[PDB]
Amino acid sequence: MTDRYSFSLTTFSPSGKLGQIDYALTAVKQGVTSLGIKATNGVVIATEKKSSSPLAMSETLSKVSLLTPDIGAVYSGMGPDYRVLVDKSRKVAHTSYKRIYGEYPPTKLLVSEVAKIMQEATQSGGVRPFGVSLLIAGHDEFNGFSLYQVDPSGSYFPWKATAIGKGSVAAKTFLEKRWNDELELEDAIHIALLTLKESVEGEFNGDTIELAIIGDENPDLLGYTGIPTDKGPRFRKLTSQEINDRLEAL
Amino acid sequence: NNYDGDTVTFSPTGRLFQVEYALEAIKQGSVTVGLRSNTHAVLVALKRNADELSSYQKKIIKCDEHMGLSLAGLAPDARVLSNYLRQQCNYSSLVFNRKLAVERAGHLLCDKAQKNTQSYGGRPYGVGLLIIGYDKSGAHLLEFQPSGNVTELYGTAIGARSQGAKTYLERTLDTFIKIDGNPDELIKAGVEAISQSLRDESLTVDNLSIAIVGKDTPFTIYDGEAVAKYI
Amino acid sequence: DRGVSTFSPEGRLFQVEYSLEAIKLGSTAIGIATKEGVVLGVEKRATSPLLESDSIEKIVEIDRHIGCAMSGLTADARSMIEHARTAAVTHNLYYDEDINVESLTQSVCDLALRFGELMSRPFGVALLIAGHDADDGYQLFHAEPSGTFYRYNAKAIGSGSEGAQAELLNEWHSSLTLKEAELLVLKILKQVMEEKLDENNAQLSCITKQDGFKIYDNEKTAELIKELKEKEAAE
Amino acid sequence: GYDRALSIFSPDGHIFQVEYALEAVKRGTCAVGVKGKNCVVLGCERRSTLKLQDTRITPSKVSKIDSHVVLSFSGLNADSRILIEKARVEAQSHRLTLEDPVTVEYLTRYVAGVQQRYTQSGGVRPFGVSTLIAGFDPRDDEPKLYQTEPSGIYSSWSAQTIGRNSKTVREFLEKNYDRKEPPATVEECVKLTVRSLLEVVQTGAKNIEITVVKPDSDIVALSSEEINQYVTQIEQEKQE
Amino acid sequence: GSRRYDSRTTIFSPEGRLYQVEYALESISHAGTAIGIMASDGIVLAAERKVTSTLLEQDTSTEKLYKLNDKIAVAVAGLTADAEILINTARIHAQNYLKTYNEDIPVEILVRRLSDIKQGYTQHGGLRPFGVSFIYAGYDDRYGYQLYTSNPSGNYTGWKAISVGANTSAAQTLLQMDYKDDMKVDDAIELALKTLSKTTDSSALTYDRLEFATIRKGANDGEVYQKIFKPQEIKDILVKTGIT
Amino acid sequence: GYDRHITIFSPEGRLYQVEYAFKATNQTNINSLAVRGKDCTVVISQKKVPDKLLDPTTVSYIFCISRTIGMVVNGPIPDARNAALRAKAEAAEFRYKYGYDMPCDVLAKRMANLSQIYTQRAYMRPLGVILTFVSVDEELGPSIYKTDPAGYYVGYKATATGPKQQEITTNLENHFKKSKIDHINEESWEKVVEFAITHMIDALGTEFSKNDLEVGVATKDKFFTLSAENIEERLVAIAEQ
Amino acid sequence: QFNPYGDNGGTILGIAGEDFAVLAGDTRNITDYSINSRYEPKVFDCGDNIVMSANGFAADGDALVKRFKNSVKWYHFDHNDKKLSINSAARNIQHLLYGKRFFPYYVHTII
Amino acid sequence: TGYDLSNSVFSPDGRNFQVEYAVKAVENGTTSIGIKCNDGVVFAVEKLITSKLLVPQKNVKIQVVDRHIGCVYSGLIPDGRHLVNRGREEAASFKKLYKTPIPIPAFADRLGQYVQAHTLYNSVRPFGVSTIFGGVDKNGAHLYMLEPSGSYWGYKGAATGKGRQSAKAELEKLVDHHPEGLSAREAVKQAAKIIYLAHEDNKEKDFELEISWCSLSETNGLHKFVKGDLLQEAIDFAQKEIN
Amino acid sequence: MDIILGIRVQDSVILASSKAVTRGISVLKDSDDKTRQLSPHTLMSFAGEAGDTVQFAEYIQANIQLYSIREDYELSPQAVSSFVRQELAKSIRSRRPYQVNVLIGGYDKKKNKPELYQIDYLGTKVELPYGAHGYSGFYTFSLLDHHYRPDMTTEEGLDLLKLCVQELEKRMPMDFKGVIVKIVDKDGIRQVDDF
Repeated sequence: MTDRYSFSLTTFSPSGKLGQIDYALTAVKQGVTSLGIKATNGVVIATEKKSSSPLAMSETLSKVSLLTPDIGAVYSGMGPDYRVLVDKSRKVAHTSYKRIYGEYPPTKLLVSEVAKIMQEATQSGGVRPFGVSLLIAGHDEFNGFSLYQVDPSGSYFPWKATAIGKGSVAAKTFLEKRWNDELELEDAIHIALLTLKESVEGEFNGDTIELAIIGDENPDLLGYTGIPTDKGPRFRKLTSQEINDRLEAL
Repeated sequence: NNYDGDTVTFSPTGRLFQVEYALEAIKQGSVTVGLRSNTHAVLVALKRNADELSSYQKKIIKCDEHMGLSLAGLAPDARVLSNYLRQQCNYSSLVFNRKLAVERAGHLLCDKAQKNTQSYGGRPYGVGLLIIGYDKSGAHLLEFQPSGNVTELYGTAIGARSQGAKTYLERTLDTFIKIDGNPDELIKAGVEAISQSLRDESLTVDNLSIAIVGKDTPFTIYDGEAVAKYI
Repeated sequence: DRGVSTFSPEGRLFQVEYSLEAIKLGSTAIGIATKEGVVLGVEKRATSPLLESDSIEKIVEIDRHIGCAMSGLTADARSMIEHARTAAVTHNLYYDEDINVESLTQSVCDLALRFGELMSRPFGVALLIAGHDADDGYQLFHAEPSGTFYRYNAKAIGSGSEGAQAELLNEWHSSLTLKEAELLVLKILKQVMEEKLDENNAQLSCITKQDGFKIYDNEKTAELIKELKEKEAAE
Repeated sequence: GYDRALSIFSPDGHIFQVEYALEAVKRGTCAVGVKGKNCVVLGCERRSTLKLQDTRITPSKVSKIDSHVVLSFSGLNADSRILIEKARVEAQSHRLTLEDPVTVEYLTRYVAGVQQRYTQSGGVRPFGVSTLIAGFDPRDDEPKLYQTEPSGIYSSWSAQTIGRNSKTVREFLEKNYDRKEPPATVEECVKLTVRSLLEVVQTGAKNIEITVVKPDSDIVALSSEEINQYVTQIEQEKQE
Repeated sequence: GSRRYDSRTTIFSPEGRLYQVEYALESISHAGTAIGIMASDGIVLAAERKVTSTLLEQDTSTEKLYKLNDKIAVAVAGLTADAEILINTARIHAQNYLKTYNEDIPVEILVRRLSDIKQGYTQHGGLRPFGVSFIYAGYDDRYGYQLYTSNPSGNYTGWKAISVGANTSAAQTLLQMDYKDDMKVDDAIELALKTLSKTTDSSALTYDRLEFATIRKGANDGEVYQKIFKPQEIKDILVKTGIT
Repeated sequence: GYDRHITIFSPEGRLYQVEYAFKATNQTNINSLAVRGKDCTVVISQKKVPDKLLDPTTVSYIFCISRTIGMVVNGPIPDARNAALRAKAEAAEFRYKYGYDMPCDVLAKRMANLSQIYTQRAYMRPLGVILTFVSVDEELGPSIYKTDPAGYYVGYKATATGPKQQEITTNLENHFKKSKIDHINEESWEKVVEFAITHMIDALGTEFSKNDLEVGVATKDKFFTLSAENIEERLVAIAEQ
Repeated sequence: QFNPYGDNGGTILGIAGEDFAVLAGDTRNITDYSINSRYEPKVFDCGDNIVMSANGFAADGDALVKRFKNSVKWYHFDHNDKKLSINSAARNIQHLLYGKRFFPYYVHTII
Repeated sequence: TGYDLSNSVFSPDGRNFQVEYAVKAVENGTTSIGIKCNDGVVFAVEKLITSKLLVPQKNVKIQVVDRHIGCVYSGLIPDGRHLVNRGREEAASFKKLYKTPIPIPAFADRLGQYVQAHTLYNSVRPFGVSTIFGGVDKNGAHLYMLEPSGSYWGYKGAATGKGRQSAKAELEKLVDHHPEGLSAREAVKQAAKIIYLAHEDNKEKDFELEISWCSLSETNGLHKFVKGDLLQEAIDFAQKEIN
Repeated sequence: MDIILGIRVQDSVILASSKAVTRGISVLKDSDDKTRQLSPHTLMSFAGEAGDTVQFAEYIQANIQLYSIREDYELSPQAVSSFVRQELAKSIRSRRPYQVNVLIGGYDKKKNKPELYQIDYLGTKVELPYGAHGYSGFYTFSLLDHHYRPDMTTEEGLDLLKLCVQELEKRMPMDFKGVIVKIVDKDGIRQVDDF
């Protein structure tokens, strides 16, 4: 009984590739497209909510997740791997940061922490790598708005804009054409919706698209009043209704 | 063939080859015979030397004043199992002031041997044992195989060519079962039985080992000039 | 591969049988038991003329009444010796007496099958344990990595052993003197040795009740070597 | 923890992982030790495929274990650090409990034991290293030189070499070392050591290290010029 | 049992090589080249980024050059994620030393420990080694300016100038050819860039595909300053040596 | 080809042991179905007792996890019971620790996470089962949440599972396309059970006696299974329609 | 507070002749001012011609004797039925007693 | 393939072949049965007499758990003992915490979960026994049968081992012919017959019969062995019906 | 134990340490050297709980000697004093704490300065021109406050020390059997053998 697999399941092949990381990336390749774009006063992350059946309620399946009040995540690859990573990412933001400094981690550091968890699954005994790539968008007082990509290897890179999964190659080309360093948040949302329509085959509407922003503080979403310095979460999930509003003016 | 890498693997017909290979080491071991009446139980063991310059490997181990065994196969494994038995006999005495039932001794060995057949990394015991004892329900003889199977008998033998002794005892049954209150006659029948398994060698004085336990007899071993009487 | 503790289909432990192959590659060691003492002798077998031969230590004291010769992977024996010494000294601490040779040997042999997936493999060395106690007198034991030990009147182990043992079969009788046994070990070593026997490439020792266990100086052995050459040219 | 028996017997009675560790020693740069009447000298080959090396800070091939004992080696460098660290810790532990520094034989026996331990422990491979350990026992003027190897066996040597082409230089020392007369001076001893390395090295440029150990913790490294003089001198007498 | 699926990461080949170390080195040889050059008055670290995209955020980035303490930095070639594990270890090690002795850690001691950790992964525990080679650039008051490299075997060596990652053979020959001992920092800066320019697998060398750092005492008197170059500064130093 | 024996990636990024666990899901050759009323959640599953020597009352693939949560399993019984016992323990601990009853969707997520772990950790095999959790949640209302060996889970308007799952699914899809709503617009749970069995029959094209079925109902503050006699009463109502 | 010790009274006496030895003790067993038993023997034959008494706190005395008899048993098992000499018995008992140095057997032992 | 070499591995069909291979070891063993009756359960087993040297009546195969449960099994005997030792631990701890003796359905699952646990990892082997067991609790009588996969159900009657089909057919007759219920003393007799009828498939060797029972009226709800005159009575009834 | 003093002068550090070892009503020894050489230019004197003092001293000594070998370098007095402080600070929250007070006198060869560190059993470290542990300080601190100058020669330091030992021999209740004196300067450590 117990884990007698104390040895690595990811190892260097003679050519120097790490097979299981490569294959995990291949699983990310098959995953449904998701993307992120960084505006001057915000970040937008978006993805398709491709359903398992029309009997399934796809509202109950959240592909875009709040990690901290100013950080959100989206992914491409294996959903259940993503789900446990979000759980761990939320906890680690508390255990190794908030419980120490009394404030939430800045984007780059929480990303660093997630990357560490993913790296360890690439070397520790008796596990496979995580089969996802994450896009993490956030804001913090001293670094402003940022957007990171985290891969199965544990590598992460900051992006102005990018996509991952199925139709990433086309989407990245599309984003290069439309991105500039003067985009206002609403412009980026509109570019995101345009990019995503290329990769979406079937229905394209507020119920088939999941989309969130890191933007202004939302005092209406705080839950209480009377502490001036607490102004509310910068993360906001756009409603099914809010997405459709922007689809008429597409 | 493909399924004999370790004890944790069943063959497609439901066999455990590592256990069967353990059973095979017993078969290569030197013959030892067990038999009992209603008053005594006797072990006779044919010992095996390495050459003309060496001692004859002892085959009989005392476990308590009222119990002991003989061995065929890997001697170190018999040492481990006999040691475990000594501890269980001892525990029973110290805690309960009660001599260990030969039947419970058998159950305890079965369960100890079984554990080595169901887990990764271990190996089965490579030894067979014949346990004799006199307890609160009389004289007893047990046969232990490292598969975990333990059987109560009037008489038996294990080891190389034990089959000869086993048929003789099967024929002699109704005679020896009733050698009650005569030590030397039960030993004689054991010596006669072990002879059915000899080839190109006869019982010498540093070749033969006998143990007796019974009603008014502590488990005791005879060796050397003390067995000359019986050759 | 396959488990380190696996049985072969003939009912033998693979790893144990393979260690026996390594012991066959070992330098020769011979012991002879007599009523005046037990003699232990070994082929030192230096791999080059530059290596200083007195540093080769294949005969070893365990207690004053117990000594030991080895053959095979000799580095594996260090911890066996260490256990043996601790067992003997500990026994004396608990019981205010000398520890029996057989009990010592049993204690060492308990180590041997403690391997698998405890240590990673069996020992690749065999030992001739020789000593004296008041109960059973002068004794010689051969302790294998199988955990089995045999008492012997005489015994050879190592590469020259099968030849040496047939030689020992003829020569050993129950009334050998100590001097006879010393010469006999020397004679049989010279036969099976590759290089030519002398006081530098072989070593002698004995254990007597009176003086305990002693390794012989190169001077003392050199004289027994001369003495042996003289006895054998003389018939 | 990780358990696997990596060092195991093969059907011919060989432990391949121990033997493959010797292969790594074989690939390592040459090392040699020669003991005089009154000194021991440790010489080591330095491969010259590496130029732009900074030799102030690059790990030296001979290491002090205590002030009176030094260790050199051939094989995996990273492996050797582990043995050197342990030996140094043991050296201080010995002084602390025995109130006397280690004998060279004792320190050798310790390092050998560590190596051996790694040949029958689960989850570890043997050390790809053989060592030469040399110095003088406390309050003793007789020199000591020992050799350990991955199997754990150790022994004393009048002179000895390990590493690549060590068979060629053992050949040389076997013909050039008289047991009846050890190199009577430091000068003589260092010469025989450099000579033997020149059978195998190259130009003895930044290619030969020498360390000279004398009694009472008297240890010093020779610099390029000091060695160069031996190189230059040996070659002139040679043209004969 | 599980034995069946064990690669045995920590065993010797019959030639006496560590398979996994060898293959990790093969992996590292496809990594962006990193160069360290040591001068009399400072040290240069320069490294090439793995083939950057145009939408990558270049200024708030860190892939190759990392700060261990105020006196020591490293250039990375291999798996970044692996490297960050080892970097934080090294950072903690530096702080333990400072706490214990109230002195900044000597460069070698930090390098040795980090190398010892790598070594452990090759001898025990059955795990894959870290696919990383470091160039360490640092200063202490015993040896002054020092360069070191360590690789997955846990072997480390000291250098006047050295390259790791891709095309080290070509890179080393070019450094060996133009390096001189009396050389100043600003000449080393030029040598570093001119070498990468010749050994890159890219069409040309540009600011956006580079990380760059210097360690000088060119702050104010007997005290050391680390400079991790901003993207504009790299563009300037690239023009200043007329490579663009 | 040892990448097919344990849960590590194949060269095309697939996990074969997870896929083979899905095939074990159909090993029992049973179909199940769940639907939501206004006040309730009904789950029905086929009941097949092949041997005459079995005690029919002990043959069940529906479990009462908590007072409020019910679970139906598609897959072999040993794995099903393993999953049942764990969920019971998880739901009881949750109540102890957090002072309120474990919600259906949360229990589903927890069991989904446990399943994911077996897809990533090598020494653990996936359970060859699909778990359909049902309740009337105090916050969400009538609820169906389903877990599989991949660690995937989602909420449903209605669902089906088993060899003939696709027939049942499209049958239910077609009804809701028509009905225009998320649920069975029915007052009593008795009629929702009747709907459930009716559409099971149309979809499968077979008739049921009272011992061919197994029915579980979740209402506000309790989950209960129906007896053969309760089912017989329900079948009779369907006949007379 | 629970006191793990008690005093069961009694007294014992050992004398050595030239070719014999005696070990004697009364058979009374007491706590405080009460008699528990007028005949509760506390001098024992331990085999191998050794007799033993552990007088003081009876429960510790019984534990010790029990352990020593058991030592004699295993000495035979481990050392080919060798007889346990009186000097060897003595040393073995020292280790039994000192093994509980920091929670002693409250007994005067004689053999 | 190679799917059948490691326990807990799914084949591409969705099977764990090592458990199926364990079943073969069960099918290879002697026959054993259980009959559920009015207020109790009866267990019986065939004991091949290999030789005249086996002391009769003295190699007991049926085992009691707690005071109210009997277990019998076919296949690898030591595996069965191991399983009962665990059963005993489980019943002891249930009684310790809850005071009441362990209910039979509750007890069935303790064994069920434990056996199922031995199909979760490659580091253990599946149990090489099918186990028939049961007893009487506060809700009446229960008979259970449990396979190497950990699968178990409640039974009217049950059988396993070499003679399972023979016994099953004989058991199915009884279930049809006595819908109102079989009595304790009745079932003891029937069990004897079925073991004799099912001994045809093991008929090289002759055997020893062994029976036990728990009945609320006949044994007070406790597991007792059938010996003496009552055993001989059932032996005889069986001797009748084979001839 | 009891009396240990230190004075840093212009070019050296001088440590005076009492010679008595007393247990009960018996002076067991009158020639005890309460000091260990940690490195060629660093000396540590010690006083406190019996057994603990030496065990600690020798343990520190072994650690510094190990460092010396590993790095082939002598640690600065500051660094050694910090290592020693950390060990004592660990000890105070141990199951059984070392009860040892030390003075560390060293010559820093990089700075060419003598340095004196006073550290108590709690791990309280201070660099000082002169130091004392125990009741010693109650007499010597005031005397030194008055007669001490920073530019004193080694010879002046020794005369200032005589004055301290004389005051302690006058007013201390116990007989501490005189002191062993050692000087730590650029050439290492040496012992004055007549004081």
